[PDB]
Amino acid sequence: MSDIRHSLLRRDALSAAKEVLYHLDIYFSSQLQSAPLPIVDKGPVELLEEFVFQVPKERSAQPKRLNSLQELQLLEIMCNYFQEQTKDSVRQIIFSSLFSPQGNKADDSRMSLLGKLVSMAVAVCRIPVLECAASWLQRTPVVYCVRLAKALVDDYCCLVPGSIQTLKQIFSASPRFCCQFITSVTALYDLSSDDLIPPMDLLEMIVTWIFEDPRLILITFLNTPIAANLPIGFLELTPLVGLIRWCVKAPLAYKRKGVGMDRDSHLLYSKLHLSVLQVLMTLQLHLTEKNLYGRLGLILFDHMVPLVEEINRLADELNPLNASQEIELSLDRLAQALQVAMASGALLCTRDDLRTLCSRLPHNNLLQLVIS
Amino acid sequence: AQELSQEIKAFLTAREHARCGLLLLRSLPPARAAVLDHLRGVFDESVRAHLAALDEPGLEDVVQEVQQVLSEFIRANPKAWAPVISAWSIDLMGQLSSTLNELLQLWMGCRATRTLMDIYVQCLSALIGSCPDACVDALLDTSVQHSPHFDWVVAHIGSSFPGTIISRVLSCGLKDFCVHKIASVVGILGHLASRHGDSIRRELLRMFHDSLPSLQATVPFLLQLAVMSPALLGTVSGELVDCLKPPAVLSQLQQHLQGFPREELDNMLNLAVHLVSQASGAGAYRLLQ
Repeated sequence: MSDIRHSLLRRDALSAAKEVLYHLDIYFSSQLQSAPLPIVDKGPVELLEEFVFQVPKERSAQPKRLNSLQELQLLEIMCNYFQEQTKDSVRQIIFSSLFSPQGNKADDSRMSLLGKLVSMAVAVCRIPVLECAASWLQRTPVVYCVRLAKALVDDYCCLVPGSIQTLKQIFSASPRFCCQFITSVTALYDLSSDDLIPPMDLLEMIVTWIFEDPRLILITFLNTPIAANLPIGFLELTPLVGLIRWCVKAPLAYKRKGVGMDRDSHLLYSKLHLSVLQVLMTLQLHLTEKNLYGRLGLILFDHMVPLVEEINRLADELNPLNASQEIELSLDRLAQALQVAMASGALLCTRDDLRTLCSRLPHNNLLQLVIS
Repeated sequence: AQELSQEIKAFLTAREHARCGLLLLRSLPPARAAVLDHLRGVFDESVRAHLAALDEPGLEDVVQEVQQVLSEFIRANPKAWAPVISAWSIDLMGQLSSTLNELLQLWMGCRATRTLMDIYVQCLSALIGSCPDACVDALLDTSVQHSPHFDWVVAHIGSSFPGTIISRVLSCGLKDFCVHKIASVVGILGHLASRHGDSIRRELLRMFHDSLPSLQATVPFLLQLAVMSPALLGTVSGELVDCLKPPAVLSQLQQHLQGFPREELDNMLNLAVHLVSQASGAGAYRLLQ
């Protein structure tokens, strides 16, 4: 590994990165040919940090920095390599080694690169890159998935007007990446603040994606071997919790925050709530087919407790502002979601648990009917 | 997908190349900076193509087209476009300046430079109402590294928008005075004096009153400014007597001055001597009375 570093130090940054990628290809192909489980050694990670993310190992060495033009050359070469890589295991492992968080100062730069690379994958429709990004989002802690989702939403929803259509065309290309992007977006936009309301175009495109094919959200759940314990600190297997939070907290958040645009938002959120309810009813058959009915709950009670607390806080804050209608609508949506989840087995809890959880919420006829 | 890829490859591998860059700007977000960087190469050459023309043609349309594209991009979303384009444009002006009235006339004579100031003007005018700091800082920050070859953009903007530029210029000058550029501050203040003496005098008076490590040096900084620039002391001596007249103001002045050593108080006294010796235009009789 020491010999290659000396040779790469004599090359330009773009050629050095290209040679790093080629050597990683050869090394990982050889390792997968020799062993079924390759071990990511410190050597490739240090090489990627020094020559791809440009983190200087020596204090007194001037860092050769890629200009934006040369970095775009790097992105083009990287996308071409992913498209040309036939074997999926090598592709996924190299994507992970390129973009797995390491807990060092380089990660930020890595994020930017990834936050751009996936964006480029959206523009030219590189399906392998989208699949690798979906796998990364599945295997990455939520803090980086939220950053990637925010970057993608910035590029395709807030910066270029009308470019979101391109992201919409991703739906027929990489549904797994679409589901993971929706999960990361729901993890990002929790409607807690006025700056965390999801973009209007992004909300519309998400609603259209769910309404066209409701099974999209469950695709990961339908394609991943479900372990007994879901890891803590990662994206959820199914973003149903995020959709419930969006649908229930939309009226209060919009009241806290254009009449026709607000009407459009209300209609879109009602459509999303109906689609999520339909997904919940259809979830029972999928749970039964996997012999998981009554054993695994895709909606967790420990995730619903903070939602109820936030609902109570928002209702208390908005009560003096004559927000009774919004509070009633939010409570009705929450009661409907809870009833459908309990009926379909998505939420594994007793009626006493709901009695304890919803005791602090304002009185609602539908909520009381569901509770009783 | 394929056409966008072909456009990317053709762009990465002058008029046609710049139009390819503009199409990528309109279509592919991640390449923006690269296109912007390429656009830098579009502008610098133009200035050379202008400067050599002064010593003794198809890219002016490119500059105009880029200006229309940028104007449309700002008008579509100012909050997201104005800061980035303004910073890139200010970097452009800084670099082509490195590489006051006479310089102003020389540089507005070039079409590319005029377009650069125009896109800055529209960006700030889009950001005056909500948050111009990201623009003004991008100006002020750049003004650090490109003085005195930069000053004339600041002069033009202050002429167009004095109410904030004058205050920011005075604040950054005071900061530099505390730390240690002040000649550039004197030059620009003298330049905008002839047309905005009222606002300059008002801002100086408000800073003087507000002072009554940054707040202790305001009066010595003001004295140094007046001794450097006849225009400002001529503008302010009209109401200097009315400003020092109230007994409370004079008492506060004494109390503030008590905080410095005798070497510094001697310097403060000696500065006033130069001002009242070589400053008064018409209030000399009233001042001496």
